[PDB]
Amino acid sequence: VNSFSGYLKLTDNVYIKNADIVEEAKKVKPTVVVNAANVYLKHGGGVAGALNKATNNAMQVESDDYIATNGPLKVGGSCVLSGHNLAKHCLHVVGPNVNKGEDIQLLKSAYENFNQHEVLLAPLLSAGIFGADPIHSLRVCVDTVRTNVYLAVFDKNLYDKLVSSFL
Ligand SMILES: O[C@@]1(CNc2ncnc3[nH]ccc23)CO[C@H]2C[C@@H]1C2
Ligand SMILES: [Cl-]
Repeated sequence: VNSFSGYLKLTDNVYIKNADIVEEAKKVKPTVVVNAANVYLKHGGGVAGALNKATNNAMQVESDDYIATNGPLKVGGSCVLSGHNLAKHCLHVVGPNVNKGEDIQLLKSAYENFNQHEVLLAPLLSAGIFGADPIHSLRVCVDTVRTNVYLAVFDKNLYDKLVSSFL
């Protein structure tokens, strides 16, 4: 039993809710919140820009030190950093950004990072400003993640389409 509330159960381990991941994180304080990161951990917009703003830019400061030490992530890769005031940990995961021409096949690799964590609050990878089809992202999520994932979908119209089209 965990403290996530109001989610529709898609599968044994995947749950979905129309919610602002920032507000969800501030309520639940999950062990792990997933960020829709880019390889540079430049949290300018989308989910990343919103999560960073909620940390008063502390996420960006920590991220810049991480990059200065380790260099960029790989597309499909991840790193674990602090969750600041939002969660214990933030798993920064880089899905392919279609608006950059990155291979959508890397989306499965991106979701595989979730399997290293028993429970996660997460957005759909590569959705929104990363330019992938969110229906496809949900399908890859369900077919790849085996741990318990609670998906927050900000757009209510998108949330309804994801549920009504789910196979
Ligand atoms: O859910 C999407 C990804 N962006 C987010 N998801 C959850 N909480 C969020 N908080 C801020 C941004 C944000 C996927 O497609 C459309 C609907 C949005 C963009
Ligand atoms: Cl977005």
